[PDB]
Amino acid sequence: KNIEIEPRGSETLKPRGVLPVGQTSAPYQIYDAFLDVTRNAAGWDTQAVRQSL
Amino acid sequence: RSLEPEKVNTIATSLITIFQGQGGTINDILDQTAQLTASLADRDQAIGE
Repeated sequence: KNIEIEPRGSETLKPRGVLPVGQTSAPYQIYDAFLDVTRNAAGWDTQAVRQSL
Repeated sequence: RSLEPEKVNTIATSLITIFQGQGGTINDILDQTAQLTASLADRDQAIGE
């Protein structure tokens, strides 16, 4: 993991300054992605899906 | 997130129910509405007047 900074604005961030929570984002985890795919696909009625297609 | 099983299953079953063996019905709808709308549009000037 690593932090990426995109600078914006004309004001200068003083030392010991804090970026607000609204200007920061958290990653979408790979294990979260795998969990989503597997849990969603486990509930699929694949016979109905194939028949509908 | 769009692959939620409930919505997928409901949409699939509903599509099966709606469109099973309805090809002839939809063909008849298309033919009849084509003929009716063409006949109506042939009187475009009359409708405007």
